[PDB]
Amino acid sequence: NRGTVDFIASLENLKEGDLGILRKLRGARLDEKLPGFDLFSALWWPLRQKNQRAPKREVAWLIAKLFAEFRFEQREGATLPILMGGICRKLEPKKELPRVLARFDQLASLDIMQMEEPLSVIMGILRKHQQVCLDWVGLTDVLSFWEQEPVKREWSDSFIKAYKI
Amino acid sequence: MLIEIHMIQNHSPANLNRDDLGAPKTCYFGGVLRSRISSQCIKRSIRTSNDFKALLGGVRTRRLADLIQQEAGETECWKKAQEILNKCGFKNKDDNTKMLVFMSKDKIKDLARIVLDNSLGLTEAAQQVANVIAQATLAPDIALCGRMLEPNDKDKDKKVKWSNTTVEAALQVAHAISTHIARPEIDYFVAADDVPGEDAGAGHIGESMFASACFYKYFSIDWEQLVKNLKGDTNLAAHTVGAFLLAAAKTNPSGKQNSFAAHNYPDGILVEFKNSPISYANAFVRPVSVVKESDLVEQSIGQLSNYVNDIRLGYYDEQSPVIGFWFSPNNRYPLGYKHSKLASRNIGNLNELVGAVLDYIGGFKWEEVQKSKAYIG
Amino acid sequence: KYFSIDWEQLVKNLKGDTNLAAHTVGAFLLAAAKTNPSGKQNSFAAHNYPDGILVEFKNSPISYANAFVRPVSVVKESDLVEQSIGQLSNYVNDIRLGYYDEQSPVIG
Amino acid sequence: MLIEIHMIQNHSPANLNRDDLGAPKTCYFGGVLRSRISSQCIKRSIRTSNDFKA
Amino acid sequence: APPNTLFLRLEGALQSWGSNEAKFALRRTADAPTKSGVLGLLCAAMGIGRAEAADSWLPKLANLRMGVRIDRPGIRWWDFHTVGAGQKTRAETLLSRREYLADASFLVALQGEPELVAKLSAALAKPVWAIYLGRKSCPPSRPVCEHPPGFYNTLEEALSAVPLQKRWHNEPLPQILPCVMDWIPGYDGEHAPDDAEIHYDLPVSFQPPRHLPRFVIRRELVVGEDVQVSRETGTSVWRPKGTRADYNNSEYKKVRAERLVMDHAACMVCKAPATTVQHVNYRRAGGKEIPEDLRALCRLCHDACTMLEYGSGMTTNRIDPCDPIWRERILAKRKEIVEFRSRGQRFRKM
RNA sequence: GUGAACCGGAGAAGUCAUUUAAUAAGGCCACUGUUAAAAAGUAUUCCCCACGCAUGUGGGG
Ligand SMILES: [Zn+2]
Repeated sequence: NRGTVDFIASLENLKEGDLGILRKLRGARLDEKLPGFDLFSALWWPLRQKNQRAPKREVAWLIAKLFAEFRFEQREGATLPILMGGICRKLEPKKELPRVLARFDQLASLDIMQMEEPLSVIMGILRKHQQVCLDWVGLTDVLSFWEQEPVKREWSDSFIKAYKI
Repeated sequence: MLIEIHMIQNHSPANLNRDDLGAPKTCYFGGVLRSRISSQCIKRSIRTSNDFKALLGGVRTRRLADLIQQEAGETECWKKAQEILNKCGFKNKDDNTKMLVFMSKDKIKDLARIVLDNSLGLTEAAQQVANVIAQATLAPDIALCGRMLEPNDKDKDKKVKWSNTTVEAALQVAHAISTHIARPEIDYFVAADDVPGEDAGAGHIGESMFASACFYKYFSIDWEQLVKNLKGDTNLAAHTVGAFLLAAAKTNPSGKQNSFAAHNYPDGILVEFKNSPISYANAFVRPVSVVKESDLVEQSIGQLSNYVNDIRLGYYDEQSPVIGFWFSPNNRYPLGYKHSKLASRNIGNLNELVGAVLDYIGGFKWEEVQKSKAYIG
Repeated sequence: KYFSIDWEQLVKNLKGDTNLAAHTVGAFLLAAAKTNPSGKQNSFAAHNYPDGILVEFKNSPISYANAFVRPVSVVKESDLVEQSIGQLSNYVNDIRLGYYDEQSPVIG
Repeated sequence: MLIEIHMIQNHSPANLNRDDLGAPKTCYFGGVLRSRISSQCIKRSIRTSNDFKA
Repeated sequence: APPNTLFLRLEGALQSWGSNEAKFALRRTADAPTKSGVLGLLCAAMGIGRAEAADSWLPKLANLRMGVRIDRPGIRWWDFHTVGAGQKTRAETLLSRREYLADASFLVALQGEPELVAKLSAALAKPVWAIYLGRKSCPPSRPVCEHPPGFYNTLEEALSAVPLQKRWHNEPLPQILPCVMDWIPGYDGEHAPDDAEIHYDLPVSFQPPRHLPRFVIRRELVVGEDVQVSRETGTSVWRPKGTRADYNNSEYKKVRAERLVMDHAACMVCKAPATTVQHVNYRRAGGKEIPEDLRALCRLCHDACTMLEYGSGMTTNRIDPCDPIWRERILAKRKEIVEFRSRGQRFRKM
């Protein structure tokens, strides 16, 4: 896609003031506070009116908030299941590993509205283990096409491939 | 004539039914994962409650000899009671335990008076207790759930004659399914030592599992089968129907309730009289999803009303219509979105709903059918 | 579910009572739509109704079982029933594009 | 003349046909397993019915 | 040229061609259609009963050479079939098991006299009686009269002029297609060969059913050299349309201006110079919309409308500003925007 | 009318009981938004229609 790449580049073009504006609004909707709505509209609407396959409003809002609180540099080949597999194959397999596995597996039963907080938990686990990179574009596409079966199959397959190295 | 009850309920975070692994019971419906309460849980939790106390005329146990022994006040005949029961046909499964027998609490006196009699033999004693067991099918709970008792025969010496021990059921309870997708969660607990001085440290994180859901519940009672099951008692059948409706409205399965305490109430009860049974579970093949402003219960009731209207307009026949009443607590949740009303009545009190149901069924009154009292104990 | 009825065989079975044959066809059309198997319905109570019935008249027999050679996968803005009906519609469209005309139009 | 009837019917969690073991009856089509209600079960329900007796 | 051979396609979800080893309760398919099986299908096509077929119609029909090509060789599935005696008189229940071939396809070629083949093909286009595959609980999934006849040659040549149909994109295929053919006389190899098996599928009579042995030979075929792989037609996987609206193609850019002239440059609810257009019904987008689907609005009112439908879960029927039920919420959102907006932020972002 | 036709694997069942994730932490040190303007002493006001045509009067968007 190209709307996603432009959206991510625009998000990384922000400075500390607008990042703080987005950071103050975690856990909130889009139609609540005017400064957040204005910032997100001015960042997203030209891309939507240009590219027909730009990310939807809810997905783009969720990625904007996650980037605000969990600022990671954009890199290719650093998807969420790969990093979760790399982290998960370092703990004992009796107590901690089933807990982290259950936390990762909760995401399959949630829709796109109720997914900011588990993703925040996963990214907090990533940040606790000295991670400084993430693939925002691939995560945005996966969240955009989520209720399908092949996307979840590829998600779990990438997790298994990272876990069984 | 069939009386059907469709209920919408929403429950607090709890665990009302678990499998062997402890996780809450789930199922698959519409290609997505729901949450399930098994039908044998609903039936047991309804029939064992403070609202069904007067009609608990049945018992289900393997220790019938213990019932015979406790029915008397002497040293009794406990060993030869078990020998007689072995002669009956309730053989030990792999030389262990017994077979489940459903029987009325009334006819145990005949068992006590027959087994203790010394003017007979073991074979005649076994035949007599078999005969009196086969004629213990007069109880409100046995008239709904139904019975099927069949010995394995491995111990049938062609000396004990058996009879029609099967009772056709009158009540068909469906498995309760959630109206939305299922979101199970894990509660993490640590048991704390009361002594302040531990001098030790080790992780002992436990694992408990729970979930919260909006359940759709479906029941069905065959009126003509209940008359035949109760041999022709209209008053007892009406009392059982009313008490079952009142119990099902205000009871919950007593699962992990001392730690979760999720005694919630239904937000909608639709009672319909029909000629052929119909289930509205197809309303929720599309799962209910929350929006910017919505109750989960309001959206579920709206979907139910949409599908009910579609079925009524689609499967319509003037030879046998359907008339139904819709009950909500003080009309909190109307059937729909204040549009396309279908229900012939809008009750706002549960007692009035049960009274109207009994009035349509036989013209009885709820204060009138309470005189038909079964075994209480 | 698929059903077929032979009109000539039924008429020969009734030896000419065409009104009785039509009444039996109507009775079966009602019954096969509002009857369910009795297996374990006292514990599960799956008294559901058809979500769409298609009656067709043609010379050769056929069954639209090849429509669901790909298992139906559910998406966000659909349910299982609508997708099954959509696959049936696509197969009917393809059949009427391929097998039609020859002085024999089909009726749905 | 050959009248053909096609139906699509979604069912609640149930067990309408059984093997000698107790599982629901299945079949194979398209590379997966599919739940199946047998032909002779459906014909027995349509026959001997109160609708077909009235 | 007069036709010589006739083609039959036998394919269904379930099918079963019984064999002689089915004697008491267990009924087994062999592997493939038999001669006696297909010559009951042809007999039921021309409406010949069980009687009157043995003396006249069967001897002429049995004088044929037929061969079966197998694709999707089928997976045998067993069925626990109970017959209730009673419901002599007893409450007993008889048990049996029946075998079916699941997901199978067979191509049968029958070669013989020209006018007999023409009569058979004319009968198959509109059969007199119901046509099934072995047992009456197994209807075909593809038409039996699907391939045209012709003046072909011996059965190996007749089993090569039919393409191998596929169903979806990643449909796995076999490299080898086994085929089963009737043995052929000719007085050079007058004795039966070593690799010939014996099948009991030569029909003589049907009501007191009578079958005779028939020598059967087996051969093979390879895809790409004898049969060319075809392709499926139509669309299998069904998806909702769900056209995401586009604001860059020419058709929408002209429809929007047409709507902006239909309403005389005035916002609908607040009656200010309109600068944008908001959709109501979304099931026409992508460049096919009509001017009646669109409503003119200004910046403040369209921002309020966008706020009012962010997470409301509206798929096709969005907010209609001309509706007098949405007036209060739009006015309240407009008041909030007027009270709390900052022009400096928007001017700085662009 | 096809080892085929005719054909229910059916009746039945609470997984219930017990449990704090607890004890602790400053996000700290530095930064002009600067340089500019008559809503008015003009020389064509962006379009249509009544009249006789001395840098002409009336009427309507
Ligand atoms: Zn406006």
